[PDB]
Amino acid sequence: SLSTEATAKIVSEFGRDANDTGSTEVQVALLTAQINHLQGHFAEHKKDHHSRRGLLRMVSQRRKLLDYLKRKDVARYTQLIERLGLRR
Amino acid sequence: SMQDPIADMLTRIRNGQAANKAAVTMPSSKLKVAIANVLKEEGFIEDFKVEGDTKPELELTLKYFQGKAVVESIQRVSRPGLRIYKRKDELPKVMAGLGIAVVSTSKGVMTDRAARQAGLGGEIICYVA
Amino acid sequence: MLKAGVHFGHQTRYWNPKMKPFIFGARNKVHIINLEKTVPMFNEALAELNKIASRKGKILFVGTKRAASEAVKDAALSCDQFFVNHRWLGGMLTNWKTVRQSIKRLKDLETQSQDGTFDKLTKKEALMRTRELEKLENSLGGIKDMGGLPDALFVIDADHEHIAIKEANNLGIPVFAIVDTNSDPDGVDFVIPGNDDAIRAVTLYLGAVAATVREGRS
RNA sequence: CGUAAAGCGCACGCAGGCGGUUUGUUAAGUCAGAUGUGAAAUCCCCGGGCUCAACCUGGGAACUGCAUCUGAUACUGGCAAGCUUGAGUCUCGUAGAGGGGGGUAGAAUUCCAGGUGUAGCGGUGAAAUGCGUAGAGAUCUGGAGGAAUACCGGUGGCGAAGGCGGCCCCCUGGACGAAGACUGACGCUCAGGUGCGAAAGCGUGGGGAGCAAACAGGAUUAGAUACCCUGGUAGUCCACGCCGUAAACGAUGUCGACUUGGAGGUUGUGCCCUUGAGGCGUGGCUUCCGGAGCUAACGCGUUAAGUCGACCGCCUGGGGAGUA
RNA sequence: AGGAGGUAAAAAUGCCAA
Repeated sequence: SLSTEATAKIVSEFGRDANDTGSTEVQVALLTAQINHLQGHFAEHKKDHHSRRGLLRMVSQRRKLLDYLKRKDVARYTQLIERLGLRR
Repeated sequence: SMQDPIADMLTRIRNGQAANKAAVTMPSSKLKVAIANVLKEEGFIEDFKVEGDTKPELELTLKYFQGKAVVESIQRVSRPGLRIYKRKDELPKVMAGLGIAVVSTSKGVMTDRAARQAGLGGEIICYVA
Repeated sequence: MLKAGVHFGHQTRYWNPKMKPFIFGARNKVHIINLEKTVPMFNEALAELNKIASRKGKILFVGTKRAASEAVKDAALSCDQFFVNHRWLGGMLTNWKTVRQSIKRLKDLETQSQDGTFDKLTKKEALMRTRELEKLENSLGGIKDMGGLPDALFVIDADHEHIAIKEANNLGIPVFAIVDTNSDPDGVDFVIPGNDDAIRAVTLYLGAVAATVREGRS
């Protein structure tokens, strides 16, 4: 679901303030909060191919933002992935 | 994906004549106003206006002689998938002279006849038949 | 200036969008034509047909619509001019070298029946010719007095009589159509916007085109 | 490249290609001038010499090229600071056969046990095979089992496509609307690559009412290894793997911009008199008709097959052959 | 203007070129 309670902690933890729901670092932390969340959902089913496509959009949405941020603001790019534990 | 607003300008011009409209309004530019000068001095249009401050909408004004369009046919040549530049002596000519060809030279956005008389080539933007 | 209490408009949604130069919506969603653009163009037309009236030009009138045929018969003989008030004959102007052959057939049977052979050989077949006559009397009405092609053509409904406007534009004939909002005003040269399904509306245009062409026949 | 040969079944996506807008810088691309060379002959030009011609010769032109230097800076590119209209996020909500999982209900068929009851039933163009006096079929009560969800239901809704229909819960994708806020071009497309992909098949293990390839019998027929009749196994069902094809078809790739209208469907939303099946708007999606235009025509026609732009796929007479 | 039910046993082929 990624409830209104759930996201409001994420935008405060990463944004320039609580009104800054638009930043690159905010959106990536929103996606990794949800990509990790549905890993529990996509274990017992494993054959729901429909809603799996919405996860692959959330993956590819995350991948395009990191490549933008790495091209832009390298100091924060190597700040986020060690704040999240991703990128291989 | 509006990846060429210059071709969008002429396609607004071309469809604007076929629909017998009065004006055609489009987002402004540095290059689009530079082309619209060359048509205005040529008499292909009436005077334009750049309406806006931060979201600038350039508007135009069409011309018709009898019922026919003043612009016969206008088509872009150096498209963003294939850009064409020519020298001074290998400049083109539209309608064997009596059609214009707005070119882009290092000295500015000039006509076919002007930059040949000024003696320099450049980027051939579009022909106006 | 309200010249009379009807010019307004008709057809209420069946509007040709090429009459967007003169429209106005209403409560019943009808397209009203405003007078401020047609009454100069109405007075444009009344001057332009007096220019050809001075040439002693033949002006022909058309339009039936079951309720306009009555005064077109009246306004044509009001000055001197010509008219087709009944059901129009498709191909009479661009094939005038074949409708003249029935005009010549009319003026035989109009002459002989009005005095002479209406009894001489067969009484039943004499009723055949006067059954032939009166249907030819209305179809070829005031055309038999003209001879040759007209010079202009005053139409009261563009949509209904669309054959003639296409027929007259095949030749060099400047036409004059009272147009309704549903028709297309392209073949007509001197377009006149206004209502044409009210009887009181038609007597304005027919009364104006008759009295003006009387002034033009000086 | 709708139907003549040709849009990958559909999607995501790396390399590749293309990119809004404002300012500055550089000057790679590009343009200008000059030098160097671009062998001569040959071609071309203006000339000359063999009686002319072919042949021979003088000068120019050319060699469309690359390299250098000085420049020019619109445009493209590189770099730096932006901006918001492109994309994206967040808040409140709406609609839905979107998906996965687990329950659950009624009608019906078949079957099983019996009650009553009596000679046919069933089927067909007609009949027969079959079934029935061991008591069928008809009827009533009861029980089991599987599969599918009447009515609603509609060119209605949803999904990238395939596809999806009782009801309920749980997990869960996506779209859309209104008023604000934020990030600042983060975009489009996509070879190879990866993923989904009807039905039928295949593998294992269950399930098996109905239906029905094969198969058998009866007819039919010249024959009928067919339609039709009576049966009837695989199969259809479920769980998990595989196959990867369809007239996988609006026979129409994806994205964006622009260009007359009209009648509806569906789902939001604002205002107004809710004052009653409203009135005027403003969005998304969808069906039919039709103008300009286009088209070989038929027809498409703001959801284009119109007018253009960016990338990708593919076609080059028919067969042989989508075969070796 | 709207709407319901009913309505065929099998039946093949015709030389080559003009």
